[PDB]
Amino acid sequence: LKDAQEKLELAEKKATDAEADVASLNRRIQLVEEELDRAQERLATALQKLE
Amino acid sequence: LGTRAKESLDLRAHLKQVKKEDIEKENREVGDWRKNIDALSGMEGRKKKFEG
Repeated sequence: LKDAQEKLELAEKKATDAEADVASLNRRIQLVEEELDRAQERLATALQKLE
Repeated sequence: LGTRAKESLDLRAHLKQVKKEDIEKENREVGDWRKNIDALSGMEGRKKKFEG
C-alpha cells in the first residue's frame, strides 16, 4: 500500500506535469503559427505592391 | 502675331501657376502607413476572452 501510495502520487504528479507542459506548448505552437500566417499575408501584400 | 502668342502664353502660364501652386502646396497627404512585421515572438497572454 505505502509502495502503491508513493507510486500513485508520483505517477499523478508526472501526469499533471506532462499535461501542463503539452498544453502550454500547444499555446506556443498556436502563437508561432499565427506569426507565420500573418507574416505570409504581409508577403502577399508586398508581392501585389511590387508587381 | 507676337502679341497674340504672348497673351496666349501668359494665360496658359497663369493657369499653370495657379494649378502648380496648390500642386506643390499640399503634396504631403501621401504620407501613410506601411504595416511591417516583427514576428511577435513575445505574446504570452491568457485565455480570458469575455469581451469577444
